[PDB]
Amino acid sequence: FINKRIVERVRVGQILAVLNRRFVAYKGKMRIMDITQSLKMGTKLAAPTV
Amino acid sequence: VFTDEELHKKYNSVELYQTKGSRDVPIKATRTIYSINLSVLVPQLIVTLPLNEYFSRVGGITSPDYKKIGGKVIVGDLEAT
Repeated sequence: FINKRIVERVRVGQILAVLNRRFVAYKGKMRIMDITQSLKMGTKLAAPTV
Repeated sequence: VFTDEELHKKYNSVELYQTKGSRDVPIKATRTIYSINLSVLVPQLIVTLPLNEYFSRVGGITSPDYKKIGGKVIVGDLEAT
């Protein structure tokens, strides 16, 4: 006994009865880039010497 | 050595020219040495003089982000002091 609807026989009209998940997709003409490694760019200001 | 006509004369001729030299080495093949006429080496003596004495010291700090230029180059002497 498992209380999970794993396999059910169903009519061919209820094949598209699982369309209930709101997906959020992005446009093809925009871009997505990962700038995680951009938090390490930077130079160190040296001290003036004599 | 220093004459206003001897300083204006050239050396790209068959008549007057420069003459090479050569001296030996311990294991390597014999490397050449160039002999320049002393008339036109004194104009190199007057303008390269504060570079021969400046890199003559032995001490120096070799850092890339350091602004100075004398510590990162070094020319030793003939015998290892």
